Amino acid sequence: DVPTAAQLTSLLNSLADPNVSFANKGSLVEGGIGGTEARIADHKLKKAAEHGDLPLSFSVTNIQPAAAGSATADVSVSGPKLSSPVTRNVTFVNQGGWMLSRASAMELLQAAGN
Repeated sequence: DVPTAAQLTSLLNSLADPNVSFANKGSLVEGGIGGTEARIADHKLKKAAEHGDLPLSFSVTNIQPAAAGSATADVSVSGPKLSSPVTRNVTFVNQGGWMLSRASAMELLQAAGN
């Protein structure tokens, strides 16, 4: 079993939602988001809003399996700040719906700024 493109971009959308604090995005990431982890993602999203970086847009391709019921995908992110899209390969995990792996979620977090 593999997630559909729509499932993943719907997930990345919710993650990317500035109206919602990451304390309430726990359900979207593997193992949830600690009070540390969450405070950073809140600030970086916050800063990206203030700089007009949003809304981000995600095209997902190259869905692939992984062990222990995980999946791989290439997500390309666009936005009014990004002259050309940025593509990462991140892995998702599926426990009651699909979520960003904890690895890939600390990965994207680290890579977004500062």
